[PDB]
Amino acid sequence: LACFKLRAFTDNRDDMALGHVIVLLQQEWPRGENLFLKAVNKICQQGNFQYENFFNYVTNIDMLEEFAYLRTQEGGKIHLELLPNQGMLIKHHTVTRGITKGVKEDFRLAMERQVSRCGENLMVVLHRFCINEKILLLQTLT
Amino acid sequence: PTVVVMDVSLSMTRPVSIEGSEEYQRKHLAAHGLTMLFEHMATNYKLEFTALVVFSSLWELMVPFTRDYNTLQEALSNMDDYDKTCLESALVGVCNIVQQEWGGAIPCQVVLVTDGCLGIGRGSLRHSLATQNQRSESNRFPLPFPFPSKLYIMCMANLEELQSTDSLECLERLIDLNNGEGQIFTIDGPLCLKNVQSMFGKLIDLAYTPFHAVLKCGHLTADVQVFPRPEPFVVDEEIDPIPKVINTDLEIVGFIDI
Repeated sequence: LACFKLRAFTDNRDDMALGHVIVLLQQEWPRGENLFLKAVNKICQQGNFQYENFFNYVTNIDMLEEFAYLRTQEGGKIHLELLPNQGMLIKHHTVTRGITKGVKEDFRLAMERQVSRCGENLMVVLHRFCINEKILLLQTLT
Repeated sequence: PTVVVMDVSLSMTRPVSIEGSEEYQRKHLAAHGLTMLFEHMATNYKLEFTALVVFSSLWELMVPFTRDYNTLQEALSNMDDYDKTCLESALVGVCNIVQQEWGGAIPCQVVLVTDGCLGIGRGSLRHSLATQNQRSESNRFPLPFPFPSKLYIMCMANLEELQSTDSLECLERLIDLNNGEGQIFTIDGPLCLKNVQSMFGKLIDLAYTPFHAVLKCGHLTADVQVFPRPEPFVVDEEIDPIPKVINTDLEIVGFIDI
């Protein structure tokens, strides 16, 4: 969580860092809402956010709630990508009707799925997201 | 009439703490159960129409004057999301749509329906909605609307979460600016739809009691029986006023020009 906060709060606007910072706010919330607020406000209208490991890795309500609130007029009133593998799909998920209002519906559907999949606890979701990151960043530890 | 505020908001498209009520989306929870927006009219206020509209920023209303709670359930289930989030504005729009659809002069009862979890800063919805302490040139604003209704923002969660999100604080400030539009947020913990139903259950103010009574008028062939309780008025306070009951009897005495 400290590493995610360092990567997100810095001058960079990494989609992985923002998703991790929002997801790492599942450990401390609503007491530790500062990290979630910074992740939500920083990536409210990011646009160029190459992310493909946020839909399944994040299972807490807050992570999807930040994106859902950003989709409204209280989070910049802009379009965003919320489909699975959105970073790679951006070539085929360009600006359309589904990226502003349909994106909000997709975020609602993802939140509904997380509610249905609420059996995955904070520890289980954290372990699964760490495993997915380790698979992705196995040769990118540097 | 009836007023229903279906929170079709992008902010109101996520769970409260961990998961939704009926283990699914807000639409599933709405289908499973609802607030007192329709139960009171179904039980007591029978002569009332409802405008099933799901809207945040614009009057996306398709339901005309009708008492069908199925349409309200479908609209609430259809309140997926939108491009706005503002509780007071949603309440104002719901009241306006209900007045324009169910009846202009028919009273209704609207409430605030939004998530409000935007965060204090550049996107706070209370700043752009609670605007009443200035603008003397435009004092004749939409607030208060031309209909008796107390917009209430629901609150059933922890005190720390309610204070951090500034839900209860903004609701109380809006109530104070609107002079009582909203009950005291005396609720905490994992509470079901009881505080919301209590705050939205004030739409049954025009009920009636289908009872009967009798009277005795001696041994005449033309008697009389008292009617139900009348409407109280300022005539004689005496010790204290109270609602009337079934009167014992009257007496037919006197004869004057018709």
